[PDB]
Amino acid sequence: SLPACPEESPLLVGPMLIEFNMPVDLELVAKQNPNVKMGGRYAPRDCVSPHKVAIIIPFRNRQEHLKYWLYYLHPVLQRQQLDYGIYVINQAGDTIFNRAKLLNVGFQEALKDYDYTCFVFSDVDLIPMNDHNAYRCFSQPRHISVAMDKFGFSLPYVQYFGGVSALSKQQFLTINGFPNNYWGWGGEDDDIFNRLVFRGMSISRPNAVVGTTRHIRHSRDKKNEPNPQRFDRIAHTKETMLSDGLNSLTYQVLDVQRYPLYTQITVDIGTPS
Ligand SMILES: CC(=O)N[C@H]1[C@H](OC[C@H]2O[C@@H](O[C@H]3[C@H](O)[C@@H](O)[C@H](O)O[C@@H]3CO)[C@H](O)[C@@H](O[C@@H]3O[C@H](CO)[C@@H](O)[C@H](O)[C@H]3NC(C)=O)[C@H]2O)O[C@H](CO)[C@@H](O)[C@@H]1O
Ligand SMILES: O=c1ccn([C@@H]2O[C@H](COP(=O)(O)OP(=O)(O)O)[C@@H](O)[C@H]2O)c(=O)[nH]1
Ligand SMILES: [Mn+2]
Repeated sequence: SLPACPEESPLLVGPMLIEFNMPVDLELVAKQNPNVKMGGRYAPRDCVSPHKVAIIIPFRNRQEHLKYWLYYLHPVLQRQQLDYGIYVINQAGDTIFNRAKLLNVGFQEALKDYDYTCFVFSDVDLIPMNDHNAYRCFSQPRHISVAMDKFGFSLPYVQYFGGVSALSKQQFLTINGFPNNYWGWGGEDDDIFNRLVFRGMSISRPNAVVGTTRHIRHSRDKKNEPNPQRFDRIAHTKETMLSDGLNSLTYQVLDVQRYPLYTQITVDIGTPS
């Protein structure tokens, strides 16, 4: 009988220095994080966390960003005293990218590993600047990346729900997960915001200082061009969410790799139907 972890972690140091211009060596990060177990799993040795968190990263062709992510997050997530695992959902193939479908795959496959009850959905190029910005679930859906540098350290609009967010297992199931048919860039986070509002929820957020986040500057990805149907799509979420999401999801996992600091699920999610 380990006792419960304190409600807020005593380990946190607050604001942090973040930079992206040095090389990163994941063997060395592994050695700096000796307590992270194979597949990027950690829980505290001294107490039991109520936070059973799968962190889900949609991914293709961003290995350099991913090493920064893992270098910065792993120490922060342990200081937060979370029982967590990292999942990188790698889109097989070279056709148009589908962020939100990959996120659904992540939810469904992490559940096969462990009784996770919280899901964090994080883009791979967003790093929090303050470890008081909690990477776990709340009684309402949680928007985490609230004051990104690239939007002037505030929200680009008050209904913005992109970047990094957290939903409990019950919140995600309540909205039928995320939509599967936003192919290419834009709009799927707005649809997900729509979904939560249509199911009676509201967005919880840390303050702008605690929520300061850095984005790793990068040029445009090929095969994730702006989706021209995105404006039409987000205008119909209430109706389309009933039968587009978790209850219409299929995919084929091609490969699961347990690396020391993460599990990578390589997955064929198809093209538009
Ligand atoms: C529905 C949707 O697209 N939601 C996303 C939202 O989009 C807002 C806005 O983004 C603009 O691109 C920005 C981008 O968001 C920034 O991250 C980046 O730094 O710079 C880009 C350049 O400013 C789009 O240009 C804009 O699209 C335009 O929207 C108007 C109507 O509002 C249309 O009439 C016009 O046709 C359309 N133009 C083009 C060229 O496509 C619009 O998408 O941005 C957030 C934050 O990035 C995303 O998370 C949301 O998914
Ligand atoms: O080719 C791609 C496209 C996007 N992504 C992932 O999806 C997120 C969202 O895309 P992004 O905001 O970076 O697009 P952009 O800034 O170019 O408009 C990224 O942070 C990555 O986690 C990826 O891994 N490879
Ligand atoms: Mn980006």
